[PDB]
Amino acid sequence: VQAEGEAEAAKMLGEALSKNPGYIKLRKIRAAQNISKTIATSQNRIYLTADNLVLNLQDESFTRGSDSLIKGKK
Amino acid sequence: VQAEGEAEAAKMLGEALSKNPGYIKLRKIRAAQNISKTIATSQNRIYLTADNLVLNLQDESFTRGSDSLIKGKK
Amino acid sequence: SQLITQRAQVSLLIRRELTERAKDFSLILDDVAITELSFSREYTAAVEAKQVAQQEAQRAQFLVEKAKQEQRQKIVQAEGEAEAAKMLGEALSKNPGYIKLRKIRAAQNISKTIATSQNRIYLTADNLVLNLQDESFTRGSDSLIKGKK
Amino acid sequence: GELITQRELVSRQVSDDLTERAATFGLILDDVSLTHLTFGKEFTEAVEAKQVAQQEAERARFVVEKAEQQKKAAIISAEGDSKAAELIANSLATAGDGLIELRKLEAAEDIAYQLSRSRNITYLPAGQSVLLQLPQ
Amino acid sequence: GELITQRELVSRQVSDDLTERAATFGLILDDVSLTHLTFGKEFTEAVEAKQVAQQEAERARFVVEKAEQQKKAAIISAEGDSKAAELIANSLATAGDGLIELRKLEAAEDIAYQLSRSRNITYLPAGQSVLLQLPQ
Repeated sequence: VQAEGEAEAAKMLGEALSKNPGYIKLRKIRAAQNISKTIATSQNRIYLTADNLVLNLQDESFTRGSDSLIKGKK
Repeated sequence: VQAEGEAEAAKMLGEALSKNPGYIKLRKIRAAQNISKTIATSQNRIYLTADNLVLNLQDESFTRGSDSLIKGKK
Repeated sequence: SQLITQRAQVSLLIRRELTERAKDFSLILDDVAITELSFSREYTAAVEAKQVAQQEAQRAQFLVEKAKQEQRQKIVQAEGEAEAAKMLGEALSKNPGYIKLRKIRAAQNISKTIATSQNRIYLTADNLVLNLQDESFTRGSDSLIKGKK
Repeated sequence: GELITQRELVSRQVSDDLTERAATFGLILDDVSLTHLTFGKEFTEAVEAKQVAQQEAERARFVVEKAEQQKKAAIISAEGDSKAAELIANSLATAGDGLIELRKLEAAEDIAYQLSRSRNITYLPAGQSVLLQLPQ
Repeated sequence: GELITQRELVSRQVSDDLTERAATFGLILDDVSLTHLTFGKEFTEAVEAKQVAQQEAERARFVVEKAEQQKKAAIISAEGDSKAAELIANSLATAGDGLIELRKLEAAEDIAYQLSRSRNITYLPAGQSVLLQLPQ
């Protein structure tokens, strides 16, 4: 009975989301929110990547990774 | 009721912006504004990229990344 | 709670039984009255909190309204950044005259204020001037040659 | 519970038993009853909680109505960030890559006018096989 | 609320009850009433807030009109930066790569005349497989 709980929850997460990464990304990202809200209680030494804090600002990497908005450069 | 709030807001952000990256870039960029306005309260060690602070000034990378204005070099 | 709510019943029953308890040994009790009453809190704590929150609901409903309307504050806030976008937008669709010029008045005022900063800047092919004769220099200069740009 | 949902019986039993008890020792207990009385904690306290939280029920019933009106704020800190999207999306869709572009570099200013308040920003190119090493 | 939207009833009830009460103890309460009176906080204070923020409504109604006229400044710190674009764009489009170019290096001066006030600038080439290492 413990883990029919984690299995029917899996039912209704499972039949639920098979279209496109709307909330799976949103939840990666509410992760980015609450995760590193609690990294406060942490002492994480984080080290990062291409376009996270913002600043490939004009390198073509920036703008091609921005033109996902151009439907075709995504 | 908490997160119908984040869902109908998603409605009216969603049907709203499916043309071209006008404000999505503008908001990347008002990000660049307020984000690093508040990086003041931060102590960020930022490290940067091809054409952010301005100065590929004549390298062909500069001018081809500038001739986006030439309709075809964008 | 039923003690607090019906403390009259409690004190009345106490006196009713105690007068007959005392009268057995020739003791006429004119008065028998409860002087104090206590609990831990929990029953009454939740019982109070229910009406606390019932009207906290009201406390924030009119705030819902206040906010419905403090959002046309923001409506008017950012038509400002949108019509400015109109007249920046229909304005510049030819060639990078001022967009470069403004990259470059950036290079001006940006690093004018990098004074108030402590930037450790690190730089690139032809910024401070000195590929002076390397063919990279001269091909990145012959943009002036109409065709080497 | 039965000790005091029927305490009259308990006290009377102890009292008459003790009276007949003292009688044998030449002692007339003209009256006796239970001075003090208690129990453990949670058979004691949980039938209490039974009606405690039948009212905790109303407490939460009504904290629900508080949250109903709290989360309007989460709606509404973003409502206008979204209408601005309404506007500028169909603006520079038909219009083109004008302020798609140029606010990037009204940014550059407002960006690092403030990055000055930061003190360790850095920079590199691309188009090469650019390859980073960084300081302490 | 009902205690004092109808306090006359509450005080009169307490008063006549206490008068008949003291009568049995040989005491003529010729008058009685509720000296002191209060409640909790927020059933108390939120029906208050109900009309508080019906006026907070006007407060925000009118802070809206303040922002209307604040954000002209955001328009107008950039208005002229833009007309200069109007001008020089069609200037050196027809004209060519003259001051497209030469202000780069009236820059070089005004750039590092001021970079002097900075104290850790550095420099490298390209055209090679240039590869950076930097100091502390």
